[PDB]
Amino acid sequence: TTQMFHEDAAGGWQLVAVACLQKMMRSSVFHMF
Repeated sequence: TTQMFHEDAAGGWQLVAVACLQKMMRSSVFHMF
């Protein structure tokens, strides 16, 4: 689901792609702790 078709403001069919704690809680250091 990297990209999806969606109507834009004008024209269409653009196919666009698709917080410290959020960045840290995937860290391996947190898992070790």
